[PDB]
Amino acid sequence: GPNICTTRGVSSCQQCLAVSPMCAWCSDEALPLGSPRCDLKENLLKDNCAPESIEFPVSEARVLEDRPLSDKGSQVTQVSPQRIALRLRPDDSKNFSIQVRQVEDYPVDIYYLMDLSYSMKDDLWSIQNLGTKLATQMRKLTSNLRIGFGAFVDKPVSPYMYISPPEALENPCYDMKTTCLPMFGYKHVLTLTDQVTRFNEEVKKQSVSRNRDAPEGGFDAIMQATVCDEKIGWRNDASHLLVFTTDAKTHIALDGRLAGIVQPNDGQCHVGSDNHYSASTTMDYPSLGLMTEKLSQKNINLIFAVTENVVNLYQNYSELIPGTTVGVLSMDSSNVLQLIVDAYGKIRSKVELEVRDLPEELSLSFNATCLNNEVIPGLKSCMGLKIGDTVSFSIEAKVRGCPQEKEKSFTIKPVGFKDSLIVQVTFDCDCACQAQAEPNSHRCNNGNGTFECGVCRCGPGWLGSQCECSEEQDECSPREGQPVCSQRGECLCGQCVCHSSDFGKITGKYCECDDFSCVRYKGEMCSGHGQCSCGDCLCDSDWTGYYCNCTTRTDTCMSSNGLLCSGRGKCECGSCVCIQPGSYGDTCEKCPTCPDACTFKKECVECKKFDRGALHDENTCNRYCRDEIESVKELKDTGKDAVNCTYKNEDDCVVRFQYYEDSSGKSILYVVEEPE
Amino acid sequence: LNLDPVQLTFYAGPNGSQFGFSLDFHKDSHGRVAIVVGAPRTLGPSQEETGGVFLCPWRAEGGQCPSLLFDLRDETRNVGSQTLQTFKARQGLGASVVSWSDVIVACAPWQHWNVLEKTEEAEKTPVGSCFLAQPESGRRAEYSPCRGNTLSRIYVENDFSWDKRYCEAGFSSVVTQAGELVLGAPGGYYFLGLLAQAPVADIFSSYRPGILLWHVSSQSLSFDSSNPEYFDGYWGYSVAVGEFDGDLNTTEYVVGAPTWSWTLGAVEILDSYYQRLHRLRGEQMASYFGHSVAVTDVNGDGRHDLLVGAPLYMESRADRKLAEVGRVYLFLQPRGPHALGAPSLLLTGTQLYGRFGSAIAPLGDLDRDGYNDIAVAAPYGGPSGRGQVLVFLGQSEGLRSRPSQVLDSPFPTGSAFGFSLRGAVDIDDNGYPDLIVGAYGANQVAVYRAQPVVKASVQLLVQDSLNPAVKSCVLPQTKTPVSCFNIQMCVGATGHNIPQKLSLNAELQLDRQKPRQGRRVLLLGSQQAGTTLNLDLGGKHSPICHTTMAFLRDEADFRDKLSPIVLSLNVSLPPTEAGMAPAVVLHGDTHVQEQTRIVLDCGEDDVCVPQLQLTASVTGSPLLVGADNVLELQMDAANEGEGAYEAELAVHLPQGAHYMRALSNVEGFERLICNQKKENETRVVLCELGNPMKKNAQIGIAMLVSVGNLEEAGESVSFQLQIRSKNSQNPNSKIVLLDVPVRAEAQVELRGNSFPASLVVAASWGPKVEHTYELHNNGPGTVNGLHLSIHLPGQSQPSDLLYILDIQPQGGLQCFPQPPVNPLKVDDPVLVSCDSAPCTVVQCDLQEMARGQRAMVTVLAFLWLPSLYQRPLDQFVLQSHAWFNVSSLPYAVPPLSLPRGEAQVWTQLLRA
Ligand SMILES: *[C@@H]1O[C@H](CO)[C@@H](O[C@@H]2O[C@H](CO)[C@@H](O[C@@H]3O[C@H](CO)[C@@H](O)[C@H](O)[C@@H]3O)[C@H](O)[C@H]2NC(C)=O)[C@H](O)[C@H]1NC(C)=O
Ligand SMILES: *[C@@H]1O[C@H](CO)[C@@H](O[C@@H]2O[C@H](CO)[C@@H](O[C@@H]3O[C@H](CO)[C@@H](O)[C@H](O)[C@@H]3O)[C@H](O)[C@H]2NC(C)=O)[C@H](O)[C@H]1NC(C)=O
Ligand SMILES: *[C@@H]1O[C@H](CO)[C@@H](O[C@@H]2O[C@H](CO)[C@@H](O)[C@H](O)[C@H]2NC(C)=O)[C@H](O)[C@H]1NC(C)=O
Ligand SMILES: *[C@@H]1O[C@H](CO)[C@@H](O)[C@H](O)[C@H]1NC(C)=O
Ligand SMILES: *[C@@H]1O[C@H](CO)[C@@H](O)[C@H](O)[C@H]1NC(C)=O
Ligand SMILES: [Ca+2]
Ligand SMILES: [Ca+2]
Ligand SMILES: [Ca+2]
Ligand SMILES: [Ca+2]
Ligand SMILES: [Ca+2]
Ligand SMILES: [Ca+2]
Ligand SMILES: [Mg+2]
Repeated sequence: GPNICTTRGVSSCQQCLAVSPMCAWCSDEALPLGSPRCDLKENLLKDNCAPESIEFPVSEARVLEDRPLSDKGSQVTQVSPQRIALRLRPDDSKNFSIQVRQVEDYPVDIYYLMDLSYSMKDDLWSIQNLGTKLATQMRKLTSNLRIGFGAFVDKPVSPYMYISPPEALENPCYDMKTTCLPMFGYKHVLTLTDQVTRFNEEVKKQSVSRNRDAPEGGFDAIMQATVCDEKIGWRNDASHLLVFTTDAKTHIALDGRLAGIVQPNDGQCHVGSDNHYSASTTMDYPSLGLMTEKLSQKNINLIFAVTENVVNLYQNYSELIPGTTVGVLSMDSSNVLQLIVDAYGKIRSKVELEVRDLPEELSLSFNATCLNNEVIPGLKSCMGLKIGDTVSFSIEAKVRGCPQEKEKSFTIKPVGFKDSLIVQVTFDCDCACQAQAEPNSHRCNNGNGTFECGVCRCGPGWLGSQCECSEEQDECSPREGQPVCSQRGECLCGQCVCHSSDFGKITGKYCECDDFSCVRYKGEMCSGHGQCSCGDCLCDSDWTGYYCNCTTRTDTCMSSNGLLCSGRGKCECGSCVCIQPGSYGDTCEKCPTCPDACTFKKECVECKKFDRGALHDENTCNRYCRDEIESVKELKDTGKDAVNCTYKNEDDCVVRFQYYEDSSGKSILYVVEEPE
Repeated sequence: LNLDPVQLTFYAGPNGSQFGFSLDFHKDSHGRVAIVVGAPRTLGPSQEETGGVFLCPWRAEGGQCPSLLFDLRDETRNVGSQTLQTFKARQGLGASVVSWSDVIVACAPWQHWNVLEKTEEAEKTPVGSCFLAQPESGRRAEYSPCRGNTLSRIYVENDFSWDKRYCEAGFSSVVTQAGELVLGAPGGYYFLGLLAQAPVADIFSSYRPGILLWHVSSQSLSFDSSNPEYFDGYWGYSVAVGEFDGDLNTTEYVVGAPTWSWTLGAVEILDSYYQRLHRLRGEQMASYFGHSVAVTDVNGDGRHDLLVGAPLYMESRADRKLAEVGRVYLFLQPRGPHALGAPSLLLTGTQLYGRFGSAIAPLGDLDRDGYNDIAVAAPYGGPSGRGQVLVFLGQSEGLRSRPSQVLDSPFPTGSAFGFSLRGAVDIDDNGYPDLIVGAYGANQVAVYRAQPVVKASVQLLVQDSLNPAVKSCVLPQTKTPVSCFNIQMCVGATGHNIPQKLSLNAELQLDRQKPRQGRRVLLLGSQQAGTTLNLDLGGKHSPICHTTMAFLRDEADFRDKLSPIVLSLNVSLPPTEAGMAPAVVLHGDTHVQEQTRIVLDCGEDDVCVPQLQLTASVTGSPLLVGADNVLELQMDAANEGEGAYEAELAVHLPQGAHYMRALSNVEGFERLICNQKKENETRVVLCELGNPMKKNAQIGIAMLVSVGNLEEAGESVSFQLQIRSKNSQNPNSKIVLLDVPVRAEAQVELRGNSFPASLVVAASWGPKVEHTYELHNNGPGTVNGLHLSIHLPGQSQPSDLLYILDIQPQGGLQCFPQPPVNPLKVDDPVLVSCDSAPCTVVQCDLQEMARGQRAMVTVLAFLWLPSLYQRPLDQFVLQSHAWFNVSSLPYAVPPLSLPRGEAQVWTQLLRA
């Protein structure tokens, strides 16, 4: 029976195992010439092939380390399996389950940056007691906490500060009656310490400086806090938090030209033995990509803390820098505590997986499956997690060809967490009859050819096990009307030798299927995200759709309610399309004609309790019914902050409940227990 | 394109220094041309880095530079009580070196001046300066336009404003060709920005050596502003001159503002009196939109086209979400005072942290093609990370997104190669505007020399078909029966200033796509695959055509007689000369492929005259403009005559059309239907059959037409179909023209409902009731003069069951009720209709509505307790209807239907 194994691979065992996983090769030299060598295993068995000549290569996702994920972070592994001896074959993919899981009691590193310009004085006088009030809270969320302190103003150089009289070179603060400290760019103060009181001791002795222009030099301080791993005191098995407070704009790169400071920031850290950013007056400000990659590599989490006067700027920033959270800081600065706790709750909630050192020929399609069984296709991150929760993923890697490097590796890692998966990738591209080749076999035209895997390699224009024929006649095409060898070969002795091609090689039993002739999307072969299959685009692992236009993007599809395109709408190519008429918004969340929470979201009383109705044979019964089911019994709160509602059931009974919104949305039910 | 990177000569200058950082082509004492290269931090008089300005001449040896001498020797005086001194230490003289016809205007943007208020002080604030030294000596006179004294507190104004100490004059300047001088000062009015202007003819006059305070009567500075957008905008970071917004004599300004609107940044266009004309907003936050502003005519229309740099631009990719690759915007100038909207195109570098867009220097017609070309430098680009310079070439649409040429940094890591560029002036009278690139980290300046360019033109001429029966030649030295046929080649190269000794190696290959034992055609004499011919193109632009004598091999030599014969042509310059530096740089088309076949399948009459027959039809005649149109045009191609070679259909599609796929008399496909008419020539890019068409063969092709967003298609579009073949006599069939009309009827759907529909009774003003009516032209076609008529039972009287409180129409729709609603705020069912009872018709009119727009109108009302309690055992049904219509469509004759519709609203009452 002709199949893909038959009409395509008629050259070698290697191609037979490269086409499809099912394809099997027989190396028995006594097999009659004409029968398909690469075919179904049962077919080869039916042709009494030698069992040692039967080739049955199978890929595997073999786990080397499967250590249990710990209960407490007191090594503690969050990612299982720890290390994968992945083994892949050409143009094949393989799947495997990874259970990322945020262990409670993970150590926390906090480095409290701080601005020190002239407008920062009151906030300093308020933050003098910060740090014991941060530990007092964080003792609930982790067992090991270490805090650090910093400072920054701007580049110590004209025109950015006041320098006259020549006695104001030391004191830019003379024109006003009070005096304040000189120029300085960044000065590390305290290294991350277990004794939290050290931060309180260190901040008291600091004092405000003065500059001229409103923006300040914070980016230099952040980069230096990041890069001096040894100086700061970073842990490796902990959570790194970087708190960055200010109350005005912040200078960016190339702003330093106004002083003649033109050397771009090298990314190294120049904090000498005096803890002062030495190259402050000779090195430019830091870009935004250097910032991001240095925060990534050191597993650093950034928490901005602007004053409303600027949030819209910073939140317009913490969005071009993943892993970042912005906040409102009061002018007195008495809210940075609760801001930092909320930011810690937020950073741990989101659970995203990043892939590093992934070779170009490999593509990974994720397929989340967060809490419940939401096998949410095309998703690689989950929200709404709680500390102690476990998640699972279905990640599948597809290789494009058999790469020259036998052993390659890449890492899949949770955001800002130590433990991560190391992938040992092996490209198996070796047969068994290859090792027992017989070069210069006398049967190959008196001994001028090499015999291997049941074929004598005759010279050009000659074919067969003995090169019996050169010129001549058999049927070289599947159909009479079809051209001989698909206009691509010669009917040489009943076999179609494909013509030479500059671009590559022509394959197939009759030179029928090519390899470089597929369609495009945007000037790119199958959108640059697919692979060429005899006239049709086939996508890679993480490319969905027929045209391979779009990957597992969801960021714009994510809705603040907690699902893709809110309820109505498919997330096609990272964008949400409204399906319900009259509904609009970022994810079609706003709908004036749509039923309210009291009308449509009653299936908690129908699907969760007294299971009946629709959505019973599908995984959507508790998909929408996942709110807090409070067991209230007709409380005397029939409408004070929301709209109270009551409906009539089939048996003429009333059920009273009320939940509209408390703080930007609350999935809390107030359904009564016993209906009346 | 040329920018020879093998001899980048080096004007090496004082070791330390930053020799570089700024430069400009300037004249000599008697005509001629030299090079003025800035060099901060050089030649300290008392060993403090003052930063002299060098005057490097032109020489290929790349020596050191003579100096333009200034009075770098301090100046000091006092009028009556102000001991003012202009401190001269730690400034970057040469940071801008802009010149004029006989005047060097080299500036020292961080120069000082200390406005003490006698005992009190207001600081040595960098007032900048511009040391206007005249070459040929003469008055070496200096004028810092911000040198107006102050007693500090008087003109702090108590606003901190109306005072302009920190100008940093010289941070940018372009001597206007009229004879003025602008001195962009990013520190004007507390860093908000400045722009000081002054004539150059009179400025030399108004100098008193030794004087510290004096203001020229002809100064004109930008006015302080209080808009919190501008606050610390660094306005005037970089300036330019250009006839942008139609102010010819009051020639505009292109004042940059790379950090405006809270780091968004902007590039503003202003007149001579500092009045804005447009404003270009930055696309990405913190991307530094406007670091380097270049004004040039890329599209070759006569209108100056703005180019804006965003050096810290970060891009999002599948494999990398945040990658600093830089971005350069382009804004083409539309006719009239039309506003500059979205960026016309975006250029983008590939190297990480390359700071792409950090310096844009209009190179002029670098390849002399009629379109201006620019240079965008990457200080930290290149695979190694030492720096790159990427050159882009302009065209009618704008700039091609891929760099035509790229230069790698020859100086080591840290050299900041490419920080500053210049163009527009040939440095050696070679006919091409060279480029002079600074590397301030390496204290050197490497100049790249544009070499004369040739335009490659490739053309391979072969006979239309091959007839085995015609054997009029013989194979030399043998007797092979050859179907000989002549093949001609033609390649020309034009250009300006081409060297008088220029030659090319014309190589032609026969039987290309086929191997040694699969060749069908060879050279008669040498019996070889091909040969190379010599051409002398030195000083001659017309092409050279040579014809080769090609033959057909024997029938028994090879078996394949049906596979097509494919030929490929290549043209390349002779091998590089000693010392590298190729005399020219080759660009344009380089590879061309042509194919022919043997006369076959024309019958038995030897007269192969095809008769291709095509039938066409139109589906989906009403074309909604920019809709989800699914059009499957079906045509059948038949050859009632004889064999047609490479006969394929060429169809001209509009700009908005896209190909989704398709089968056809395929049985060979369903996803592939190609299309010819692709950009220039390529009038064959479509699929083949001509391969060839068998006699009486009948293949019908079905392909999908997806009408995309095309609002500029016009009143109609025309589709042209004709089968194109390689034949000479009757090459194509009869022309099939399909004028598929675009007569656009937009579908507008009227909807309406009551909120709540039902009304239950629980156990003084009642709850409010909302009636929702939504208007949305889901039909993508545009409608003008849309009319909405609201018909309601009664006249909104209090005697009715419902009392209308107010009508709140949003979405830009205006309604006119009669009689007007809300005369008072207050707080067997009978069919009462609009026609029977007196009616209050509310008419809403829309002059113009865009595609996909939506409208929303909210109706406010309240319940009546006395009326509700009446008839407790009676059921009340409330009915309201809405009607709408479209008066006409903006088309001559769309005789299908005037869009209209209606809505129904139902309200019921229940008993508890
Ligand atoms: C952070 O970014 C957001 C988004 O860019 C900024 O707000 C939005 O900015 C756009 C661009 O101007 C505004 O569009 C404008 O709308 C007005 C009419 O509303 C129109 O006249 C303008 O021509 C333009 O089309 C958009 O309205 C605006 N939206 C908001 C929420 O303000 C935001 O300001 C940025 N934060 C800051 C202050 O840097
Ligand atoms: C992403 O994950 C989903 C879930 O694994 C994949 O969709 C699924 O496709 C598989 C078959 O490939 C289905 O497996 C079968 O499920 C039934 C029970 O429904 C079971 O009885 C069978 O033994 C088998 O396991 C799976 O149900 C189906 N799940 C759904 C509804 O999503 C999806 O293909 C994955 N995306 C890719 C292509 O990686
Ligand atoms: C997960 O991996 C297994 C094993 O590789 C895949 O098994 C395939 O199963 C289908 C259906 O029987 C076969 O047609 C394929 O030939 C099998 N492939 C291989 C390589 O064994 C399974 O499809 C994979 N699923 C995903 C989505 O990766
Ligand atoms: C210039 O200064 C550098 C750095 O101090 C030094 O290495 C070099 O030798 C000096 N001059 C040269 C080019 O010899
Ligand atoms: C030009 O390129 C083609 C391949 O595209 C090559 O075959 C040819 O040899 C090259 N130039 C010549 C004429 O040698
Ligand atoms: Ca403050
Ligand atoms: Ca500052
Ligand atoms: Ca003019
Ligand atoms: Ca133009
Ligand atoms: Ca050009
Ligand atoms: Ca030149
Ligand atoms: Mg400040």
